Amino acid sequence: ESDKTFPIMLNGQVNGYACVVGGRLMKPLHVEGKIDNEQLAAVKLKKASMYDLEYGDVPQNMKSDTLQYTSDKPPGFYNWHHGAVQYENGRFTVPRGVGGKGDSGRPILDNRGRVVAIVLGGANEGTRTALSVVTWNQKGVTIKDTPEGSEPW
Amino acid sequence: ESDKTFPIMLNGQVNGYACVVGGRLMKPLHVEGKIDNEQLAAVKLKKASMYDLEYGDVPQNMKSDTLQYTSDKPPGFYNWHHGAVQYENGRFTVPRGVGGKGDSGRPILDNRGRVVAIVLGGANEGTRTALSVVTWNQKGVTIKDTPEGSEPW
Amino acid sequence: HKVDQEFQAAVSKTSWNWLLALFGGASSLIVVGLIVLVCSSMLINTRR
Repeated sequence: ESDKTFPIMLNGQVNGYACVVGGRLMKPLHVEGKIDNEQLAAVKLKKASMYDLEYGDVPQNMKSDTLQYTSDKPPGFYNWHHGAVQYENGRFTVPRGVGGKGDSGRPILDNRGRVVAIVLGGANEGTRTALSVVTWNQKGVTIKDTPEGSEPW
Repeated sequence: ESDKTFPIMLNGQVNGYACVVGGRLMKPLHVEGKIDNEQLAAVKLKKASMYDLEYGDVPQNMKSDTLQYTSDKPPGFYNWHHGAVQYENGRFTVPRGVGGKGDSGRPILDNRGRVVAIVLGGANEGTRTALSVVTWNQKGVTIKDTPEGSEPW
Repeated sequence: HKVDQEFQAAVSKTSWNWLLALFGGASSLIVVGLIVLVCSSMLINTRR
């Protein structure tokens, strides 16, 4: 379940997604186009180009509905939209070539029903797909991660 | 409960409540009126607008009849005079519209009945309303929580 | 007149002092700003 998430409609194309985390709407900056919900679109997002992300306070009518971000990231399998993804050696890893362009902004879900990260894209070394993701250090510092030769989706 | 909490009357119409914790009487400062007791109302009040609350101390005949204070604030549901409330990630959240105007000053009680917060008011929105309750740090230092757009009740 | 108004000396000490004061403020503001942009860049790499 992840209905508290919203894709961006560009020319009627789901070129990306966005998630309301901690009462702030976050979408990839690279994902061109307008968000689905008109009330969310009224938010004048603030960009953070180093993260390829833009953020802004969701309006006062749905900040209660926000997903809870998750600091803890123990090694294991994490829920997604395309089933679930493994997290290994500090990076989310996914079956080779599953998922791709348009999946940016899809949140990754803690089995407890919380969001641990938002995906930007991926890469393949040849054995497995490695994902690029925004993350949070144990301290709580928000970070972006991008494997070698990362491709945004 | 009402055993240790009391209603306030606007010349005859209830419009607020006051709470006694550790013998300290406490009441939201924006609520006018007098407590429905002749001993409690007689106590002088000290007020601080940064806490939106005023306080006094009960006579020694009722030193034993007060809510026990606690700062053990693990995330989870807590009991409240209008049904349970949820506390998580540093936020107190409750079903929509319950309480409202004149319901401020209602305390929140531990499983053991220990008080954990006092309602100043809150914001009404979405699936849940968030209360602007005055709580304390883990160090036991009072803090006022005022989620954006909250209103005094 | 016995000597030219060489610009390097036509500026009075007080006047030249205020000129260098204003340009010092501007130059320091731009240099400090650049340094702050450099230091801020290091902030994320020090904690990832």
